[PDB]
Order: sequence, then C-alpha cells, then structure tokens
Amino acid sequence: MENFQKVEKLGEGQYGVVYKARNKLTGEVVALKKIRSTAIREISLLKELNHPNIIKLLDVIHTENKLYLVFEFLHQDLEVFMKASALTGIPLPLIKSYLFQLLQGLAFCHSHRVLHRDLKPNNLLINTEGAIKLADFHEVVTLWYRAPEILLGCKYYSTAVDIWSLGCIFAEMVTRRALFPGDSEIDQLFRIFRTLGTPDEVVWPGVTSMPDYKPSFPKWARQDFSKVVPPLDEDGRSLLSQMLHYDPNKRISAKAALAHPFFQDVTKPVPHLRL
Ligand SMILES: CC(C)c1cnn2c(NCc3ccccc3)cc(NC[C@H]3CCNC[C@@H]3O)nc12
Repeated sequence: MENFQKVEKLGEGQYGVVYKARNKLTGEVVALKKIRSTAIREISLLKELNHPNIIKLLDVIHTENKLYLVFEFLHQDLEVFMKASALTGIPLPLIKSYLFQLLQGLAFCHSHRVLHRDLKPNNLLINTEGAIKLADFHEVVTLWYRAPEILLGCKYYSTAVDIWSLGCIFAEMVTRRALFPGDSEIDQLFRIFRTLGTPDEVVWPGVTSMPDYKPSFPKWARQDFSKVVPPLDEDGRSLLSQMLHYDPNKRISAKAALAHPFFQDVTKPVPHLRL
C-alpha cells in the first residue's frame, strides 16, 4: 500500500474491500481490491480476458496473506445512475445501448468459458463516453437478480444464469422498479413464481427433481406479461421473455440475443452523469 495513495472507499466487492487509489509513481487513478493457491493461477487467466465491455484488470499482487487486484477506475455504477435518473427514467436508446453492450461483454465471457455469476446494477460500471462494463466477477446479500436454478439448488451453474440476471436489470431500467425484490431465497423464488407462474415439468423438464424443489410449493398461474413491464414495446417484451425462460436450456444465449429485432435501431448515446 506504500505504492498507492488511498483516496476513497468505493465499497465491498465479492471477496474484499475496494479503494479508489493513486499509483505513487505513475499518477494513475485505479480501483484497488484487497482480498482478505489455485486462485493465484485462475485470476491470472482473468487478466487476459480483455474486451471493451469488461473491466480491465491491470495487476494481480499476492503478498502477506492478502491478494490485491488493481483494476481500471470507472466513474459511476449503474445502481447510482438509475437512482439519479428515477424521476424521468433512463431514455430508451440508452437502455438499449447498455443492454446491447452488456450482451457483447457476456457473449465474449461465455465464449471463453467465464461466467459472471453475480450480475447486479452495482457491479455494472459506466463512463461519460456511453460505455458500460461488467465488473466484480456486514453486507446483506442481494438475491433480486438470482436465476431460479441457483435458488433451487443447482450445483453446476451455466452461462444462462447471467442472461437471467441481465433480464432482471433490463426490466428494472425500463420500469424503474426491481422486477423480483425478494429478501430471502424462498421469498425470491415465490416472487418469481407469482410473476412467471410456478414452473412445472411442461415448461421446465427436470424442475421437480432439483435439490430444493418441494412438491408442496404453491401453484401460481403466470401473470400476463404486458402487465409486468408495461412501457416496453413488443420487441423488448419478446427479448425479455426469452431471457427469463425458466429452463436454462430454453433461455436465449448472449450471442443469439444480439441478433434480436429489439436491437435493429441500436445506437450509442451519451449519458448525463453528475460526478
Ligand atoms: C473494483 C473495480 C471493479 C471498480 C472500478 N470502478 N469502481 C467503482 N467506480 C464507481 C464509483 C466512483 C466513485 C465513487 C463511487 C463509485 C466503484 C466500485 N465499487 C466497489 C464495489 C461495489 C459493489 N459492486 C462491485 C464494486 O467493485 N468498484 C469499482
């Protein structure tokens, strides 16, 4: 830490605390994550995962029990920007741009057999140029973006978990309200079931044999989908429904979603950021 002037705590990541910091020699402003053997080798592969829509990992330093990860610093997160934009909403062309960019990032991750696993507005980072990046591959766990197969005890996540999370974020950008704001795993699951219908073997083969599936779950009927994201046009609703299929095998892939008609008129607008 003698090599960095700390400036400000930014918050808690998945495995430790993040500081904005300045490199003493270069003047570079970076985000430094402080963590607390096979992870040393695995995070080194994460340094080679370079794409415009993925946060740049600049350095991995292992020393005195702790691991420091030095990342690119970005000026705001999407959670903050959505709160700042809640009176009027984020304009639809900017929603569309951010969704398209995140799908490019995920298509890249997934083609390199990297999953995110915990996508949420606060690990999506934005800049003044209109880019958005995937990041963070006594705090209370947020379950609102959790795919149903995770909540039902699937041991082997697939890439589809990230498409589900991104679908929940898409919905929240458009409606200005979180799609499934549960405060426990069972409340999260029942919020999903009340909106999308309690899944059965017709819509999700194998659902009843999942570790945490109980025959005794309530049987709610699927809500009408025009009721769930009203301001979204039918192309947006179609895409969303494909991102929120219960069966991960049915759920659209990032690569397939990029070809969806919702993106025919996609553009790259400038956000209004107050920094
Ligand atoms: C560690 C790396 C991924 C990183 C780069 N920029 N940046 C910003 N920037 C936005 C910002 C700027 C100024 C004040 C607050 C937030 C915030 C931030 N927050 C810390 C956690 C919060 C929970 N989600 C994961 C984040 O890395 N982590 C990062």
